[PDB]
Amino acid sequence: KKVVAVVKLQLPAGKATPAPPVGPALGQHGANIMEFVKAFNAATANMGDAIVPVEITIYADRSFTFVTKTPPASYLIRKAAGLEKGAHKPGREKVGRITWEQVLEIAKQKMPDLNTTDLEAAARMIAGSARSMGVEVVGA
Amino acid sequence: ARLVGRALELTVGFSHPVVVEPPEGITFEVPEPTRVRVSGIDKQKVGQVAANIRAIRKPSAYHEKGIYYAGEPVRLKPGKAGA
Amino acid sequence: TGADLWLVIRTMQERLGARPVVMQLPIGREDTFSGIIDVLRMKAYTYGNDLGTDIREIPIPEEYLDQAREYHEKLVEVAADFDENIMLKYLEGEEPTEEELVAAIRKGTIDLKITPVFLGSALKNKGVQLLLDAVVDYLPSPLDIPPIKGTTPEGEVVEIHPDPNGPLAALAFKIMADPYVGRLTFIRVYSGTLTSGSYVYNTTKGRKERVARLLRMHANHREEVEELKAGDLGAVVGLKETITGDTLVGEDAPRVILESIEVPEPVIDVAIEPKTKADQEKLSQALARLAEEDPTFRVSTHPETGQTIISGMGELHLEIIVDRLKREFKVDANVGKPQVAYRETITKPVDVEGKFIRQTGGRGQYGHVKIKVEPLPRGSGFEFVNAIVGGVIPKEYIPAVQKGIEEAMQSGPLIGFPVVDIKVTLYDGSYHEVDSSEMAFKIAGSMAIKEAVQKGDPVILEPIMRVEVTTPEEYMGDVIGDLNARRGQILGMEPRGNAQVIRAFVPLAEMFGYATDLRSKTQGRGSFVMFFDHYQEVPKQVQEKLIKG
Amino acid sequence: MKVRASVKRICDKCKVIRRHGRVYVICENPKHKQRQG
Amino acid sequence: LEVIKELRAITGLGLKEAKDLAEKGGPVKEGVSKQEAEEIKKKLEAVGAVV
RNA sequence: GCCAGGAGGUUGGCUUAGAAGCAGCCAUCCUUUAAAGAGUGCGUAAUAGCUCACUGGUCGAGUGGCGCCGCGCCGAAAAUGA
Repeated sequence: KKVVAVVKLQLPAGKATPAPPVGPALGQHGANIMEFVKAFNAATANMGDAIVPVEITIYADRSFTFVTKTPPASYLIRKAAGLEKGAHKPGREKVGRITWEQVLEIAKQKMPDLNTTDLEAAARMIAGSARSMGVEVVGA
Repeated sequence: ARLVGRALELTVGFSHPVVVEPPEGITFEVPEPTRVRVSGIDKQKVGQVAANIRAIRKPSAYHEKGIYYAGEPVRLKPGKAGA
Repeated sequence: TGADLWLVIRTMQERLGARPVVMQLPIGREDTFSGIIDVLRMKAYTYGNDLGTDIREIPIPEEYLDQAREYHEKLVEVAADFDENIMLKYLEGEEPTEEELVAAIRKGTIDLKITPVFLGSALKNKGVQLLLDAVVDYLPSPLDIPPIKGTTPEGEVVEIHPDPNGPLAALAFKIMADPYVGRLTFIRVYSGTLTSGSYVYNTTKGRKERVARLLRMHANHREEVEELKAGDLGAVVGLKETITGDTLVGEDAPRVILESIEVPEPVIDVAIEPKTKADQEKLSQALARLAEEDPTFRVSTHPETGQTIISGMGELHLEIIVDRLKREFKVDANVGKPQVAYRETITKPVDVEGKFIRQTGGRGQYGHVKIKVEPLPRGSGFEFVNAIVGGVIPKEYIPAVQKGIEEAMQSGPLIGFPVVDIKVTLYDGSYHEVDSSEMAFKIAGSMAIKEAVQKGDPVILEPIMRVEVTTPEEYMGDVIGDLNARRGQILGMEPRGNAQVIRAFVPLAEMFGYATDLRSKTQGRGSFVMFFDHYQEVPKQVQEKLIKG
Repeated sequence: MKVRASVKRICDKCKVIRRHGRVYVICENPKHKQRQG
Repeated sequence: LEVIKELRAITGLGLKEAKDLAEKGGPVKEGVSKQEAEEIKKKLEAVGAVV
């Protein structure tokens, strides 16, 4: 038999199968992983899909409990600039500009994530990371 | 293993039995087959015997099988490792 | 040494998931064995000496006496999952009897959900009659076994009703060759009654066969009787065409074909070429005298060059064959490895000349053509592009000009192999109202092509395969190892059952027989397939080594 | 690597605490055992 | 009933000690954790928790 | 040395079947911090993991690293007895 084992996963809303780390990380569970993709599919229906972090717990009698978090800003800077596949090399090529507001709204939306809980701080962490993916920023 | 009276006997990964027996200064002590103990009163003459029983049966063998100080196996391939 | 109980019970469900549930326990492990306790009747069984001329039922010497109880309970416990009489009659107060438990346990032992654990060392005449008893009292009678199937002569599967008093329908199986009687054809019947001196109609081969005599084989002699009834099992003597995997019926019976269609493929593809030509014929005789007894492997002479491909499900298999071969028939076979099919292909857009013409007065034939011969990706298709301007080359000379190309592409300028995916084209030629023959411009296209490839940098193509492997995770990892360490690159994976697939690109040259190599990084527990996709350039270094004489 | 005139300090566990008058290079995976011979 | 459907102690596993009834318990809320209280407490059953 | 703190965005972008400090090409961080890297090795099928780096806890007196010289030493096996 099996007892309480809280194990978390990292899964996008598009690959709904018992495939590692879906299965064996939550095999000692009877983890209803198809009721996790479904209860979370329409949950982040602010776009339809999005990639999202999760955490599903077993309680012996086939009990599954998943807690979730937001998508990334390695998609909220690329969706914040009009960069298609991305931007081939950081300190090299350029594709689609960002400004002092776009970066601000980005820094906003994802508040409890990033690292700090101070809007005038995580925003800096954003002010950097944009450069490491191949895009410029508009300063003033 | 089974220390009869004064003699330490064992038939490990070898055909015939083995007779390991007391030298001056130190003493054996078998708790059971799988974890033999030694009351050796001579830090120099004792470790000698330690690494000498361990040399009697060198462990490792890619995976496991053998005698260990507190020794930990160092991993390699079984029915593999043979291109 | 290493004897057990527990560990068997563990790995059973650590690899398959089938619950054992058990019927007896040892008296001492490795050689500490004297007799055997059981938990069925709860009687202290015991032999004495190994040969077992001195069995007994002496009292329980204590030690494990109590321990039998717990598992006994467990035994009884699982009896409460089937026969729900023993259920209350074990969870109330009374006792389960020595009889209805036989049917609870046989229930479990025909539903396939439980696994009465009897064991033992019959080296030393122990554990024998016990397992025999268990066998009679539990093993699935040919009664409750869900009936076999065999499509009517109309096109619809039909059930066999195993009454020895209905239509005579019969299956066969094992084909021996017995220097006394002969082609021993081991058969199991089904419905109706099998008589002697009668006749049978094998529905599969459509041939009507003659029962020369009846047979079963005992342990020490030939069991020659007269009749084998519906679903009784044995062997028929004297029956030619019949082999393994068949369906015979009564001479006038409803006449159907039993299913019994199976699929295990031959994995390893070996090559065999036994010296001269004096062998090839005897080899025909060999693979002849095989298949009827060995319908399990496949023989396909390399559909391009020589080498009869001998493909089988295992290196051993293939080797007991390669051995009986060299002994029974004599075939001094020198087994080699399969060739490959390579394909010439240029690199740069090269456009050369192919002229002809011979003037010694009269018919000497005219034929000047210059063509585009551009290339295509290593999977496209053979082409040509009518780039004729004013009809300079009279269109009617275009036909054979394209085959002269096509047949000067049969054998390239290098090794001599089918040039593929080289979108040719054409453009500018010439003519003469008379001299220009059909074969002349045939040669125009031909030679033009030849120069085009000789100059255009032809590199060598090679088959790229799809290996798709079944494996339990660990092996899976080290097999990602093996695969990528086999030249080309793999692809992916998925969890299929207790396994993980392996999608894989693999050039056949470095791939030659992977089954035995598979079972070395999977250590047996792996399976796979191999298939095809396209051809590709060798990473250069093989076109300087393969300049072989 | 065994017996070759370069007894440097290869895999950073390998040591040269000179013994016997002919430096060995002592490591873990003993495909890394250079010697002075 | 609640031993072959939920409590993965199949049946004999969860009721080997059933001589003195070694099974009494169950959680319950509303809409979220209650639907198995109109089953645990109402389905020919009597493990009356709180709700 | 000993007990421990040894982060987050991130899965850097590229590329790749995937590449997470770990195959590498351009790299060329900022915030939480007394400290924690676009990273040192181990591990992997790529992760996970292991681990170092830096910082404190103990301890109590010295300590690494770089240029130089003299003797050494290895490199250094041939043939009737030294």
